[PDB]
Amino acid sequence: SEITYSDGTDYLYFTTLAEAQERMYDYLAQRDNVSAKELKNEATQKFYRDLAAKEIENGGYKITTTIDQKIHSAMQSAVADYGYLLDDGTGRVEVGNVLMDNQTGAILGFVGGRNYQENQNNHAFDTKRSPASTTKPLLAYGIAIDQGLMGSETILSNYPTNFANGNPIMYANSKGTGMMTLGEALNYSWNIPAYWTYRMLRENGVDVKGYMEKMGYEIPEYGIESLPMGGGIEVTVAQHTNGYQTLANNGVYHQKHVISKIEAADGRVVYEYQDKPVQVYSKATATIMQGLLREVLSSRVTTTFKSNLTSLNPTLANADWIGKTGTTNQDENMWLMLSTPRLTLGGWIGHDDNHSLSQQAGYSNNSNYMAHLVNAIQQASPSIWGNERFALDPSVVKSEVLKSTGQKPGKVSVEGKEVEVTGSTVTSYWANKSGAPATSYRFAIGGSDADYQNAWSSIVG
Ligand SMILES: [Cl-]
Ligand SMILES: [Cl-]
Repeated sequence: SEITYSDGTDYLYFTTLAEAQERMYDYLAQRDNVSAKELKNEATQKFYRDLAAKEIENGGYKITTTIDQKIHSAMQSAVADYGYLLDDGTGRVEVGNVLMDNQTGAILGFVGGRNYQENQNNHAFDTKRSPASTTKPLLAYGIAIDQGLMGSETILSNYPTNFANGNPIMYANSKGTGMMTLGEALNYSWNIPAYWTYRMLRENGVDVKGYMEKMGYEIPEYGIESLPMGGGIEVTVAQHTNGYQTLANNGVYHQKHVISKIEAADGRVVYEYQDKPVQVYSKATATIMQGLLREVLSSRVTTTFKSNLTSLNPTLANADWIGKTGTTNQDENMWLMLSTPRLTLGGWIGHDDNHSLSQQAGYSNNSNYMAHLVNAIQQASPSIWGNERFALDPSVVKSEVLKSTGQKPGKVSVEGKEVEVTGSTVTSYWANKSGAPATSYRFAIGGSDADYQNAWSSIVG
């Protein structure tokens, strides 16, 4: 009886064992005609779990995993040789990563932690943590866009503002600034605009959990004001990677999996992964979203990745990389999600007890560690990342708008009066029918009464 890697023959052992055990259980139960309401009985369960365990250690099944040998060993050397770059002064830094194919959900290789021998917790598949700002594309902007409430150069308020509970909304030490583009909101990861976006989605009662649940996310309370910043959410790196699989495969989710097939010795098929593809964001949204995340990495505001990788390997650095970082407040978790059109790679770092990493752990160390990781992968499989490009889908609507309001040039009721509105203008990619609408008084997403006049008697004379 033998577990096989994609072609041929440590956390990997356990993790596979366990999925495979689970499946055998479903098959046994069902080959025995064990009834709907019998399998609820605990005792029957324990007999079947134990029976599946046994069928597998002594019955000669051929278990086929999606895992790629060369890749997954390279991801282990890479964490053995370069794991120490994660160590930032706050003790041993733990780490989890998952590589995934964007067309299939197949998981090709992962890193369960620094060293299975010193610490057995699986951080790729079992440690579960808030994702912080990397929630914002899935949950706030890609939805707003996909629902026609925004396009790529719409404006958003980052003026100081408060939670329901009175407290002010921070970004590090900043109480906030002024108005700003989606781009700038994404690249810096400002929290206020994100707050305002999710607030808008509630105001229109959008079916936000219809989106999240279609990628397999489990969030218990959708009404959290910090949700888009990651309050009220917790995920493993593997589930979360599958959320970035969705944005990268033009919005078609494919469910994450490790096992493709289990065959008895004589070919009977005990179990087969059966693709269940689901169109979560329109193609227009996912592609306008690709364009945005291309600049989160190029602009290097919240990660140094494009720099460390250009130096490690200039030609891979020119593949079409997109993604997003996250930092939970207090700095206990750092995330980097990366994608090329072919692959997604999720990475988390943190401490098993939850204390603090250093300020730069996400920004510099995980960024450079991931650059090594992404190198070791390509160096082991030179074509795997691909040389393809993310492209706006033909169905994106290109609209014609003002750098300054994000809406079409037009005239405004400037609180009793009138101005024809101008300055130079910029392309906006929209995922609706029709485009930007004509400018208006409340042009920006979110914003208080006070500030729409701070901003309008300014974005004038
Ligand atoms: Cl670049
Ligand atoms: Cl840099």
